[PDB]
Amino acid sequence: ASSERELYEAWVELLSWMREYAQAKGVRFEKEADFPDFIYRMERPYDLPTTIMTASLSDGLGEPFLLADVSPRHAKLKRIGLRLPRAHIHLHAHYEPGKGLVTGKIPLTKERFFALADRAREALAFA
Amino acid sequence: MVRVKVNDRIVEVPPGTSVMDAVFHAGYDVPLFCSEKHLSPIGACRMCLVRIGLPIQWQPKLAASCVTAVADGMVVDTLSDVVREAQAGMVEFTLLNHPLDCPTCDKGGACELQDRTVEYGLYEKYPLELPVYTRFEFTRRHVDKHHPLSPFVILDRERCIHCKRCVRYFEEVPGDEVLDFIERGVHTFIGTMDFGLPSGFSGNITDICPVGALLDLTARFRARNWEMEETPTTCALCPV
Amino acid sequence: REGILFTTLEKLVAWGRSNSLWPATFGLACCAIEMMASTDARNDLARFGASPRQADVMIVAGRLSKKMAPVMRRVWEQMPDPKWVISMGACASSGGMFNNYAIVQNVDSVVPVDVYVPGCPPRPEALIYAVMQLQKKVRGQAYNERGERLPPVAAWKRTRG
Amino acid sequence: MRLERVLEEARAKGYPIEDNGLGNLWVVLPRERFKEEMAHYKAMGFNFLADIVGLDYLTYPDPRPERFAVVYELVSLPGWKDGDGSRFFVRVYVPEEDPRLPTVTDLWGSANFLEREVYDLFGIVFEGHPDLRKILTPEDLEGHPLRKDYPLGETPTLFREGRYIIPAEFRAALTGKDPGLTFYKGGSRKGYRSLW
Amino acid sequence: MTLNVGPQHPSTHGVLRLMVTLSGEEVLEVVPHIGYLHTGFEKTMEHRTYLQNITYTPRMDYLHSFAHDLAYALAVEKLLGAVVPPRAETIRVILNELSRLASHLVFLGTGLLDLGALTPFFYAFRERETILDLFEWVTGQRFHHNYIRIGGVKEDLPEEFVPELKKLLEVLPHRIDEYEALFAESPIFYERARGVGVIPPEVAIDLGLTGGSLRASGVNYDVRKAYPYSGYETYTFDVPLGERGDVFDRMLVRIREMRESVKIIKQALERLEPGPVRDPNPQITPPPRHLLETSMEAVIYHFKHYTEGFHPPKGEVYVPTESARGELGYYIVSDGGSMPYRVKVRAPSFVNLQSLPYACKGEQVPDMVAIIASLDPVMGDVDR
Amino acid sequence: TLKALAQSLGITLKYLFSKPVTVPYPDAPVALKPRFHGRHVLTRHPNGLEKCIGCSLCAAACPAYAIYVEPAENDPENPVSAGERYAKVYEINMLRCIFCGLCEEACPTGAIVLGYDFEMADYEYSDLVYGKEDMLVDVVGTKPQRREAKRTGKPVKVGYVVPYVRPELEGFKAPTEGGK
Amino acid sequence: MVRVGMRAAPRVSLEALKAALGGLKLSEAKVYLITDWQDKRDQARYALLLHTGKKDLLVPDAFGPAFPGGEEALSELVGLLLAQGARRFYEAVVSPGEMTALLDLPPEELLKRVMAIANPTDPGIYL
Ligand code: SF4
Ligand code: SF4
Ligand code: SF4
Ligand code: SF4
Ligand code: SF4
Ligand code: FES
Repeated sequence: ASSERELYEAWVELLSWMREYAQAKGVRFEKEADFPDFIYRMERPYDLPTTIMTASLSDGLGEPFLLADVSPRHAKLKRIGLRLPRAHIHLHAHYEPGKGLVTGKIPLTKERFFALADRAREALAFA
Repeated sequence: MVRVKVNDRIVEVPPGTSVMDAVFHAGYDVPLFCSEKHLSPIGACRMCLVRIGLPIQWQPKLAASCVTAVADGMVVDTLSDVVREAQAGMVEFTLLNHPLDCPTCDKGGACELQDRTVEYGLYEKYPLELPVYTRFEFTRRHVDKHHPLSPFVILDRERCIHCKRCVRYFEEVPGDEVLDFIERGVHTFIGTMDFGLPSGFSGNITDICPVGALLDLTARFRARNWEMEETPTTCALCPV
Repeated sequence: REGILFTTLEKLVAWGRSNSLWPATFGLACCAIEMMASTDARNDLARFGASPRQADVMIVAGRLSKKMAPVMRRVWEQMPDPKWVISMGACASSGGMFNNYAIVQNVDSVVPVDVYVPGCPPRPEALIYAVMQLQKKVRGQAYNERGERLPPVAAWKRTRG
Repeated sequence: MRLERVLEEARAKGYPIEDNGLGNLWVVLPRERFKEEMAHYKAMGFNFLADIVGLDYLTYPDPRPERFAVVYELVSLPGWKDGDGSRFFVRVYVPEEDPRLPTVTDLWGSANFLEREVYDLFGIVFEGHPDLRKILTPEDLEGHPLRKDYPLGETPTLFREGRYIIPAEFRAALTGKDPGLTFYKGGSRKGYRSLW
Repeated sequence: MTLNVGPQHPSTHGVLRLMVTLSGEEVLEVVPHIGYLHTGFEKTMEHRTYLQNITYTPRMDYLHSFAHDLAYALAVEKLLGAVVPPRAETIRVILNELSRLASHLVFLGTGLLDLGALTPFFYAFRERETILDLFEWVTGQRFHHNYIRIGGVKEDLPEEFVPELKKLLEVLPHRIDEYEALFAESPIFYERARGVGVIPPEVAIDLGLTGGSLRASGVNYDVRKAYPYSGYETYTFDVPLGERGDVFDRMLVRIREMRESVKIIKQALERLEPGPVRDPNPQITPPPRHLLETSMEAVIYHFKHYTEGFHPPKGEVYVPTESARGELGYYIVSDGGSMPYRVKVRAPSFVNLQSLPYACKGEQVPDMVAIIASLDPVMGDVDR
Repeated sequence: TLKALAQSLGITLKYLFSKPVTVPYPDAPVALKPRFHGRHVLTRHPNGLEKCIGCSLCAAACPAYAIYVEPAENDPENPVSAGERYAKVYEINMLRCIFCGLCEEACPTGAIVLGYDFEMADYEYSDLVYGKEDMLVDVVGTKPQRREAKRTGKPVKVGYVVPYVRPELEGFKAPTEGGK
Repeated sequence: MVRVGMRAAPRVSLEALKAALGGLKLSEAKVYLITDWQDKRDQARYALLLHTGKKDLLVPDAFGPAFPGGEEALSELVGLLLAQGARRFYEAVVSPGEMTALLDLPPEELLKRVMAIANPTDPGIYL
């Protein structure tokens, strides 16, 4: 559906949350990758709310403890995922209309994410 | 010497020969990622796959020519419709999760992936049919990108095709396992818990990498491979 | 007397020349055919002579072969003095797309260039721009990128010899 | 029909026959039989002499019999007396250390300028020519430009602050004997052909 | 009097140098001297991609350039075994013939001026301008258009090209006739050109004068007919001819060629329906620009194609084509490299010239000018 | 054939009394076709981000070798282009340039795209090697044009008009048609 | 081929050249000026290769305004070629990087490269 659009908007949202946890703890955030379908989009039109495909939270050493990504505008079975490096931890965010952003049947709130990020920093982050 | 015939031509070739080398020795060719000069072949990237006969008696499944020994009076097929189809296939599996960086990639003009892909890839299916480059229409593997491993060495985990070349190298040649794969399946990636990239030999992996995963930081973003004037010389820094 | 030394008189003659600028074409390649278009639209210029003797402006239009250089040399020398050189197109101006044994890699080697006109071939209206350049150049109305005012005649600046 | 009479003649006398499936055909005569055989060729009804094309194979990846090879193009005009439309190449290899070859000037006056060009650009001297004068390359040019051992003669293309490009050090494109930028080249980049 | 008609002066056209061995008002023998335009493509092009060369192909015969484009494109396609789409082929015949009308328009413009007088250069120039506007419309360039591709052609035709080709296809029949009107009934020209310029067919054949200055002396050979290529095999096609080769007949033959060319333009214009425009084989043709933002294979192939280019099989190849100056064709030796091993260009204008010491032998001096213009050389093709 | 002299004159007469043909550049602006090959332009995305990711494939595509691109790494805080890479130097020697547009055609991001300007004739060789900051979509004029327009303070008028600008030039403002 | 002079030292090189030419008549000689950079003669350096036809002579890059009092040296050089009746002057353009390597090559090779790249030039620009 046009759920796609609300998904990209929500993706922008999640990025915002990453940036915040980043400043809060004095621990590095990084924009990893932009959209090929924007970069290599030439004259072609681009309506997406941002141009950004991949991001992360890195420790002092720059090794990431948290990773986050959204599907390109043109891919089938669109998802946004989360991955914890080294920990074999994979999470899949969908979007149910009216409810909000969900992992399967479980609502994904900002809070849930901040807790996951702190556990991540304290466990995984080397410095 | 052991008598081998590759495609339309015949070669003398010493007994312990890799089928790949008997191939190339006959003046032919075959995709090559995991295996490396001075490195253990392990049929890993599975690029070098060819056909072998031993009497006309063809073996059932394909030999990785890199990890196959050669036997006396042996036949090797590299141009068959089925072989080229298979080669194209492995190439497509490799290209399956890749990042899309060529214009912006430092591995630039000379990438074993780029060149192997353009050599052997997209086998001819049968007119001016309008064909598709890409079948897979799902989301790619996205990981950590542009990560400095040492003041001299940079890491893109997305580009890595999981040949064994760098880790293999570290254990075999210098003997410092400061690099190895981490998780498994498609999730697998290069990382280190020895942070400096300690070895005084660390920069060679930059040369070995068939792709741009491992690049040379001192020369990052300077010019494209073709664009340099390249001056072959000898290093006067020490007596070797 | 070269058009000089009364503020009224020199300006007067200098217009005379700029607006009179009398092209003597020196065709070489496809560029010459792109100047034969310029012949159509033209209105201080396109009467010729054609004979070199009779003209101020030399238009080098085309690839100038190395064997061809000493020729163009004398044609330029065999022009009356208050004379200007326009260099037309890439082959003339620099070595162009033919970078090699055959062709002069800048015509400025053999004849003093006044004005350069890029393109392969340049549109004719660009050559009008160049003769307006050279028009306004000999009026002493012309400047480079460094801030400097440009002399009416280049080849008032080379040592002949 | 006059072409068949050429091939049938070449097979008996042991003349090798080259063929590409593009529709182009060659006949290589030895040096000896060349002058006379080709005299016989004009005599055979060959109106028109199209080309003399000089070839320097020095840098060609595979070896050939001799370094330079010349190809003449003989034809019989289709709209003339009885024209087949029979056109074909006759190739003659020539030694590096012996750039000799008889002119067909007597036969065709076409042979006049073309053989001179092949003299200018390659060192090849054509016997019996009315006038072998240098044709194309500047009077005081030394040597023979289009033979491979002779520099293309590039000059750097020029930019702003100490910035240059040396084309031959800039070139992305590879020749036949070029390795390429990886460990080797296979496949399409060792040569490719689509199958119709 | 060995009179020395110089390199560029006095109006010996296109930078030729002529040693007219001449006592009196006749002409003994002209000893021709060329080489003044020698750019050295055959070497330069050994240093360019097969794609890169397509920028160097139009540049030799700059009047009928697309005949270069066509010949080279074809010889390579053949050599690498590529399949050219029908609409591309049709467009290539249209452009070839339109470029021919351009070239011819030029030839007779200069001819009429060269001896005789000034006026009709301008009308030919007007029609040529409509043609050049057509070329600019489709290729973005006046000439040297980088359009034809080894697959096919660079991109498709815009909306506005069709309407404008018709306009000129409408005026031209009346128009070509107007040029003809002045000429065929030649007032002075008849007593100027009819006698001068002797061409025996046998010597034309002996010296190898192929280029449509051949049919003016009564030999019937056209490459579009004798050795058909781009589907000229399939057109309603008239080949004009001359009686005894003089200046006059050559001169009118090409004018007839212009209406027949226009008839080919109309004919091909009729047969044109929507489709794709170049051979999709990625080895041959760089990927579609839109999917550079999606496919891995796309990006790889884009990068590779525009840097290295492609490698045709080891082989030699040649294909013959018809320009407005005669037999044209590229002899391409490929070594399986990204750049041709060697490209020798069969230059029609170069072989056509062996018959000028013959042609203007015994002719007048004022006529020795006219007899040159009548032979229609282009020096870029000659020196080269 | 005596009659011809007469008819010859006649047609010319017809043509004298027919007045019209020609365009008086620069006083009347030349009409250009939309695909014409002009002064190179670098283009930007809606974001304002430059299309140029500085990959120098325009330069590799170049038969005249007229394009020099020194590459560079994007600054996370304040970015230039959409990748991690952009063009630190873009020089084009107009004098070296043959005007194919193989650069544009090679260009992966639709960065390098030939423009509409032809009034670039200039007095000095090295003034003719254009840099990036002479080529961006925002710029209106050629070098001598702009320089005259500053030393005069009289604004630039280009001597051309087009029916419209191509999709690939998006952002490039030009005098068009009666669109204005 | 002989090689005289040394890089970047105008007056010594000029005095030595004056010594070496002698009563040699130059009417059939060809004079090649080797330089980097077509446009800017103001900061230019110049090396010279003289092909007399009966023997060749190399001078490194010691000439031009690039070095102090160098301009007057190049000017007197060309003047002196002109006096002995040299006529045919040529200009050769090399990369700056080339210039050192070029003159360390063997005589024959260097000379063929020079004749291949050299552009006919007006002697007057060096006066
Ligand atoms: S690793 Fe090779 S294929 Fe991948 S982006 Fe870099 S150059 Fe392209
Ligand atoms: S980083 Fe490179 S060398 Fe190491 S396994 Fe990955 S692809 Fe092979
Ligand atoms: S600049 Fe272009 S149009 Fe002019 S002579 Fe050179 S190739 Fe021909
Ligand atoms: S138009 Fe052609 S010559 Fe000019 S920069 Fe582009 S590729 Fe090079
Ligand atoms: S203009 Fe295009 S081709 Fe050139 S460097 Fe920029 S993105 Fe790459
Ligand atoms: S090359 Fe043999 S499997 Fe990697």
